[PDB]
Amino acid sequence: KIANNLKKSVVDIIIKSSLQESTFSKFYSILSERMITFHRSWQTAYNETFEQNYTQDIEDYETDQLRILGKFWGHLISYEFLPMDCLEESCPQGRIFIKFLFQELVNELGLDELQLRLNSSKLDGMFPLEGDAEHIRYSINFFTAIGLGLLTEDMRSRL
Amino acid sequence: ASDLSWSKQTDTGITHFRAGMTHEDEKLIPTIFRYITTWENEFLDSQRVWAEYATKRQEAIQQNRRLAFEELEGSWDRGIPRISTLFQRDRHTLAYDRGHRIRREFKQYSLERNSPFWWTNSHHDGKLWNLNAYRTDVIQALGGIETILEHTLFKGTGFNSWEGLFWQIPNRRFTLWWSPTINRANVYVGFLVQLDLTGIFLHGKIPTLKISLIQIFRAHLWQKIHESIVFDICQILDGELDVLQIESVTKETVHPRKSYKMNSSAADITMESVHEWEVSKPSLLHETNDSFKGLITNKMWFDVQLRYGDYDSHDISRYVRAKFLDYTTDNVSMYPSPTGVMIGIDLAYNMYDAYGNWFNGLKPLIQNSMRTIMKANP
Amino acid sequence: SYNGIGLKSAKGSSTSGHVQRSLASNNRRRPQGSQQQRQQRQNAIKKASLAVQKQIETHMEKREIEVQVSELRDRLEEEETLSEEQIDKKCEALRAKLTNEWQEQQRM
Amino acid sequence: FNGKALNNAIPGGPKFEPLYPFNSIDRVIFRVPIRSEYKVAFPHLYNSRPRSVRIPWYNNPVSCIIQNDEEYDTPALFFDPSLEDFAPLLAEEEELILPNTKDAMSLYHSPFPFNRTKGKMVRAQDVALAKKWFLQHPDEEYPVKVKVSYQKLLKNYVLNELHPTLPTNHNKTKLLKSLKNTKYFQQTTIDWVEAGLQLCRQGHNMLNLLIHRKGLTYLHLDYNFNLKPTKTLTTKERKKSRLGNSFHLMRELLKMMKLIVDTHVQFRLGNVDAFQLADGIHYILNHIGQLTGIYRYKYKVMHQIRACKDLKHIIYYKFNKNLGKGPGCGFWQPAWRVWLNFLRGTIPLLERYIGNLITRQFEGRS
Amino acid sequence: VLQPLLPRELPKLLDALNKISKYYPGVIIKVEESGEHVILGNGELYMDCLLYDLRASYAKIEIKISDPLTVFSESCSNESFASIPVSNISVAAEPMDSKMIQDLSRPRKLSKILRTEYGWDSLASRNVWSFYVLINDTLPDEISPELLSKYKEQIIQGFYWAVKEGPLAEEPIYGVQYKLLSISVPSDVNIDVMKSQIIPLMKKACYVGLLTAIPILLEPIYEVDITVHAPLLPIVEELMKKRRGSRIYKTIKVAGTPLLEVRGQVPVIESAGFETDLRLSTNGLGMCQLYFWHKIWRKVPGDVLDKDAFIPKLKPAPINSLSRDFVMKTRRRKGISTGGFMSNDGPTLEKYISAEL
RNA sequence: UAAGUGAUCUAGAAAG
RNA sequence: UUGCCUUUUACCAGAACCAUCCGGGUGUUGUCUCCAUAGAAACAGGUAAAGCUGUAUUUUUU
Ligand SMILES: O=P(O)(O)O[C@H]1[C@H](OP(=O)(O)O)[C@@H](OP(=O)(O)O)[C@H](OP(=O)(O)O)[C@@H](OP(=O)(O)O)[C@H]1OP(=O)(O)O
Ligand SMILES: [Mg+2]
Repeated sequence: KIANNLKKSVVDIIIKSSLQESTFSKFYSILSERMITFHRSWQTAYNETFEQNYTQDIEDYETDQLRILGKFWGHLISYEFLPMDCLEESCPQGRIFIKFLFQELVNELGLDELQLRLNSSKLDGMFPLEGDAEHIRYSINFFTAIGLGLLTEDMRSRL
Repeated sequence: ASDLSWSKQTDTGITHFRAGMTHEDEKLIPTIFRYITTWENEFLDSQRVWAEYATKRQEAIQQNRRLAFEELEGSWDRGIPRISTLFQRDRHTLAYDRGHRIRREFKQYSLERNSPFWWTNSHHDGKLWNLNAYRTDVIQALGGIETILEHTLFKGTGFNSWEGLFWQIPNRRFTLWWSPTINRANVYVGFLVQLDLTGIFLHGKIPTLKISLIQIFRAHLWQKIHESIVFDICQILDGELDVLQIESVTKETVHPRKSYKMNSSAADITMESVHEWEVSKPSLLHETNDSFKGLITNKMWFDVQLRYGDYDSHDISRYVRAKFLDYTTDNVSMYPSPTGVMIGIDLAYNMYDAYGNWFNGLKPLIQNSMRTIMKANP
Repeated sequence: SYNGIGLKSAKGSSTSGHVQRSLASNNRRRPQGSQQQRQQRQNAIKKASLAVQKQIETHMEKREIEVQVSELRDRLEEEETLSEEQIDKKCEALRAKLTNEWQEQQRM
Repeated sequence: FNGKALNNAIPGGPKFEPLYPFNSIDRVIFRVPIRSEYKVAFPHLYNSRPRSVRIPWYNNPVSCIIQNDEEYDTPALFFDPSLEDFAPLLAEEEELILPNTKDAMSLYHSPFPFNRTKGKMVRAQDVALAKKWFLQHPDEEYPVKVKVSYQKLLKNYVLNELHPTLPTNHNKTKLLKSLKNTKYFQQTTIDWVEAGLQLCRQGHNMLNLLIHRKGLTYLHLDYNFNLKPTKTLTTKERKKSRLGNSFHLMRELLKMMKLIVDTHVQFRLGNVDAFQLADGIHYILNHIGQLTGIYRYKYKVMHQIRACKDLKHIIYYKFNKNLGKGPGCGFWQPAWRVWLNFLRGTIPLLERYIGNLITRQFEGRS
Repeated sequence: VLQPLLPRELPKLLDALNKISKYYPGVIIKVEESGEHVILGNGELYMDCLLYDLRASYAKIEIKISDPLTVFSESCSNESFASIPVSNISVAAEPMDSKMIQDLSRPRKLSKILRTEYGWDSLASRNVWSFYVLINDTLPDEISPELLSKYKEQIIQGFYWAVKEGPLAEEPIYGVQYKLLSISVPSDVNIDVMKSQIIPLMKKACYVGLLTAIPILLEPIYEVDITVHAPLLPIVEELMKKRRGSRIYKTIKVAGTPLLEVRGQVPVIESAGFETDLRLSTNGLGMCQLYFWHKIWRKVPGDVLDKDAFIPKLKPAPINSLSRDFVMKTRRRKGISTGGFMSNDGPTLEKYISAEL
């Protein structure tokens, strides 16, 4: 019966617990799904927690913990968020978290399917079309690190 | 526990949760299943870490170095087999142990104590789990170490701290440890009986516990304790006779029964005064504001009231007060004065307290006395 | 037991046999409404998409003529036409006038 | 009964041990989620494969409008419709309502106890002041334990209803009647306390006589019927002194009796107030388990104990609605009823048991 | 739907059923193709009573029982666009007028006049009718010239078969006209072999018409009667909301008492344990009733002939998915569909004109 | 057109 | 038949059978008690009080 006040806090706690473990668990993912489904407030909480993570908490984690977190988020992303993604400068560990997330997504959905999905969404930070002077190079470069297509296409479009 | 008649036909989403292993005062005991890495995770993880190892091995080759465990730390505890198996004290012996799984399987057919973990071997694969996490989490979850010991007879031993503990005979110890919890005041039907020579009200028989306690108070020990305390009190009074204007400190010799008899009480010490005393209204020891009414006494009495508490009756002050104005205001075992003092010692918790009337400037002496005795009565 | 869902009975089980409804049940109660956008997207993706007609038309046409015939029958049977010749004659007229008009239609 | 017979426990009421040990999902259409409540309502229809199932009632809507106070014959709770020298009958009866008919109407609508203005007596025992609380529904949001208690009570009630124990009629020579017939009994009007005390004395003398007769004088009966050995027992002696479930049960019943009689004595001996007495008696009845190990010897007494507990739970939370917590409730009736019925049950058992025992004491064993 | 628990005791049930029929007049007792017997009760309590009588005092046999299904009835929404014939007969159809429906549920010239009074229908359509149960109009062009159209008694019986066992799931036809448009009778033929052809062929034609008429399934609706204390009025409304398709039409306040004897309408599907549930919720202050004398059928929401259609297996199906679910499920019940996965659809050539072109 | 009402077993004595 | 268990009593709680017991009803006899304690009143009426009926102009009787 937790009130709207601490829902965010609860979610944070859950996340931290997830992090503590050796690896990402279906368990936590399912729990997240259930809570999300339940009430709009919890959806909001999960969102804001996500924001908190990529904003500030993200860069404190280790590659194992961070990876796990990414996986968890990917699982959630594949269904119960919109792919809203506030994402050149910030590549300490956040970018590798992103890598993990993308990997998770691809593994779950599929490559072409994923592309289609993202195409439907806005994707400003991930997939900029307006060139911004050798800035797409960066995103393009990063996505070449993992098995992704359409970067080449984007560059062609941009010249 | 989903709809049993439907569930037989198709898989349901789990709808209704039954209560499994329940309890009154439900402290959420964590399971074990949460603290074991579920297999799929273990296997994806394994694939990752082994891939990493492979890559680093190539790096080592290229660089022409020994790929030490300083570089592979973190992944040490992950994967199948566990990465630890690469650098244990004798791989170059275990290299020649082919057909190991099969041999472990067929221990089944050739032994009495068939091993429960036939399915793996630690030499070959390493610790495939680690339940220190489970231990720690569980203790955190039962209100911590701090709180568990309130259930136990830790308070009875009287250590400086529980942290200073570290450096049908074996289960007797176990029983004695949870004496207070197991012999509990609040209880369903258990009929009350007391062990012989003692005030150890067992709420329904337990054999082992009874055996323990009886051995604990062998040689009439309870009675001895009672008498000892009485003697001490007498000595104290003798010492501080002229300070509190006392004519005579006499011991009213009761039966040996009194020590542990609980339905009644004759007074242990009777206190003949020089002048009339003007004792305060009855109160506890630490109750500071003692009210001096116009009532006077030419004679007080001191009674001890040994008790052996439980996890439920572990306050003494209330009990001693009850005892005081039970035996006074009861027409069996009358004291020479209805005005007097009563001490009671919780032997199970080392929680002294006393209630009753107070001669002026007496209370501090009694408080100090109790403090001393508790610190070190023989 | 309760609604096909409690434990058979608390004896045996070695427990309370207390039976909560889950609160993921609300998620399983409304996953179509919650994840309507999953199917919605899919639906959207495929959301864009003579002889019989001719026969129908023919029926209507012949039917119309037959309505004319019926009307003739009405007029005759009601208002002074006790004979059969009147009926038959009327029918003939309908055929001639009707199929004339419809011949015109055909021509156009 | 229906709930029992189908294991379709109505959640407010009882849940039993089960009476026993096409229709595919592809076929049917789960439009109405078919509830258990229906499965007992129309048992033969909604619940397929019924066995030993009764048919319940079905009923008309009750508009018994009760009056608050200080008036008569008034539409209050409801709305009104759209639109040769002789007097009528019962003339010279100006007042339509008498001063009692306001109440008489109420009385008329009442249930079986007050409904009527004549009856046969029943034994205090035979009146069930408590049955009417738990038979009707639990009021509002009691603690889980009390709800459980309610359910338990209903389970008992249903069982009692279900196995009718038709009393056999031919045996119309009662025990007391039989005794009355002889010379060796006389009768007197004695105060109930006197009867009690005398019976404690009598019982004590009986049990001591029995024990001494057996030979084992080393078992000292305390006057409070709390038996214990005097000396440390030789193994032989110990073996001899393991008195059975008859003697111990007898002792326990006397212990029970000795308690309540003693409390009465205390009350009447100027010690305690009548409220204190009532509370005392109640305490005794609800804690027979905790005051006398009756359960030890005859464990089926747990049912009785459990029943008492349930009653306490029920009573207290109807006794402590606006009133806070504490020990000062009396009201010992229904528990007392329980104990009476337990004694009724056991009187045969103890006549047999102790019968055989004393026979063995006298005649050798077969 | 009854089945005896043991096939060893089947004859007894049959005998028992007969007895029940004799004793309970308001029970249509269709023996379905599978062996699974259908019993149509008036409502719930009556049905229960019937079952009790059967299971206790006549059969004395344990009996598997289906959850309370409802006799649906196939129909149309619009007139049939096509007129595809039948062979080794092209029957069009259209929705009967809603006044005329009611008129039907309770001398050619006279009848014609009556028809023109009901719905102002043409004298051509008035002459050629031979209705039952709905209406068999012999309204092609050649039929007045022809006496092949004559001896339509056999044809009418075939039509009766159609009405009995509809195209969708052997569910009876309701509220539907039947305009004939052609007949495929060759010149030389025996009346036995021709008539025999036309009977099933008539059924086929009817089904085709229904298919082309945008067929809709019709559930029935109980007229409701709920006397409740005024204070417990919104509870009833809430309950109705909880139920599907339930409408509340007038809350006539019963004078001189707190009872608001409110009429309503619960669909016969949604109605099950309605009385009981109401009683429970209302704390036994709501002696409710259900009944069906109006014969007020209505379209189950959602459209028949959909592939994906619905979501749930356990949960009650959505509003717009409902009709399809009812049809497929009922087909399964009646043993028409093949296994789990199947579909109700047209049995005609030309690839269904490439699915409406 | 978007939440949380509710089902809560035991229960101690003898002798071995 | 289950459960606790495991060895029995004692038990868990369901079943089917059966019994025991706490009580109950009437009816008839008899006793015990407390009150009692008359071997004859109507008819003719009167007095007062209780139970029914009564207060012609076409089918009953004007
Ligand atoms: O539920 P039980 O185990 O039978 O115990 C009850 C219960 O105490 P717990 O709730 O602590 O168990 C009652 O407490 P409430 O539920 O009513 O708060 C209390 O009743 P009172 O509050 O009226 O005292 C009563 O105590 P008592 O017997 O003194 O009435 C006590 O029974 P026990 O004392 O036998 O445990
Ligand atoms: Mg043996």
